[PDB]
Amino acid sequence: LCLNVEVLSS
Amino acid sequence: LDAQSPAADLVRVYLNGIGKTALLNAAGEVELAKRIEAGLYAEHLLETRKRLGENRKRDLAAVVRDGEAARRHLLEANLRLVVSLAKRYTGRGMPLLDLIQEGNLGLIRAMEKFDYTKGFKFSTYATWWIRQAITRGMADQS
Amino acid sequence: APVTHIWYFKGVPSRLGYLLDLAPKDLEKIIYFAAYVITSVDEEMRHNELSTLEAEMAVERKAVEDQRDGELEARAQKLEADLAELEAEGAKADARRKVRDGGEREMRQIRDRAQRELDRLEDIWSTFTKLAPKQLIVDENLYRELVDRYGEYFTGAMGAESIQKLIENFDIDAEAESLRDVIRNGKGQKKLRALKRLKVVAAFQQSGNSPMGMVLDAVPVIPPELRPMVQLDGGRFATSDLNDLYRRVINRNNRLKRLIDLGAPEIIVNNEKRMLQESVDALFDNGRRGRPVT
Repeated sequence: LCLNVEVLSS
Repeated sequence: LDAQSPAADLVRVYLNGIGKTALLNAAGEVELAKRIEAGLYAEHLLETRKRLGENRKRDLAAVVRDGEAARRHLLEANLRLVVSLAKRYTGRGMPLLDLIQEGNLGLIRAMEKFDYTKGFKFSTYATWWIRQAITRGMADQS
Repeated sequence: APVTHIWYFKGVPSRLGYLLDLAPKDLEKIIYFAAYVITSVDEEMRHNELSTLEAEMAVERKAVEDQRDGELEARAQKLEADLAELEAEGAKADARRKVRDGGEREMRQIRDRAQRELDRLEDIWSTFTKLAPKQLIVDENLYRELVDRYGEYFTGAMGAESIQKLIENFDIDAEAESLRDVIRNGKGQKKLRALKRLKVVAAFQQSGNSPMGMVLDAVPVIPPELRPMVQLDGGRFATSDLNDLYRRVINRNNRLKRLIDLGAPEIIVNNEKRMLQESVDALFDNGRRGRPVT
């Protein structure tokens, strides 16, 4: 759905 | 402001866009055919006439513009017919927009490769071509 | 053909409406190709010749008035000569009044048409001098007249790309500062709207992103397993309709590509773009607005 879901492991 | 409003039907937009059409009763359409023929002829000669540096390149330009105007007008004239033919074959689960788009594609494929050749009303030819195009569309949809 | 994300121009609040300070009616008309929009205008170069533009406006009005006067004088002379002829023939006053009314109505029609042209020019001049972004033009004839007459300064197109160009050309920090200044003042009525718009704009600025994410050019498709494909006893396709919606979108895109390759007037291309936008809105959501597909 174009929603860039990052993870941010940092 | 932030008040909400209802949507608009797509078909009604088409009707509003084509309400400006005014059929010529098929009488003067022969003049439009002659104009488009002259336009194609002028374009071809200009392409060939690229070599000559004529003082008057505006006469060929005028013929070309007349041809383009006539082509646009005659294409506009048959939108009512194509939408009538499209609506005549509805109810098969295919939205009217797709059918009318297919009809427009068939029409543009037809009239731009049509000559009077002392032929009958071009409306019959357009009806035939758009009917074939929409039938093909339905068949390929399956 | 660029498209817009259904979740925004239909959401309440409509993020686009607040960010671009447009009413929902105007925004939806723009998206579904109902009225043109003026994107950018080099108001300075028009101002540098605003006096010259007014002068040419005056001289063209003089020319139209001059042809109007010629027609009025010619027709008045014709009517007076006809009345003198009828008097010479000694006809009844009924014929006199008939001819007089015919000529008077013809001259009234001539003056009415002249005033039609004059008010047309006045509308042109008002909408030209009194012009700024976010303006709308409902009737296509007026926009055609504008572009044919004054197609130098303002560039305006109807469709998603119009919004994309407007937003990318638009700046956020200046609007944020202006809204902050307005908030620093009172006037609660407009102050609440200023607060909402400032909140949205500040969120945009802090996000570190750009609004250009609200106009898509490449929708993705989920893997095939998520939309499992099922074969019945006869091998019929009865799986999730996600395949159906993707079929519609792909088919319409290919029709657009083929049509633009073949060449055709603006009406069909615009209608086809509208159909594509409708399909994408349906795929990202069915029944959000309008009749859901069934």
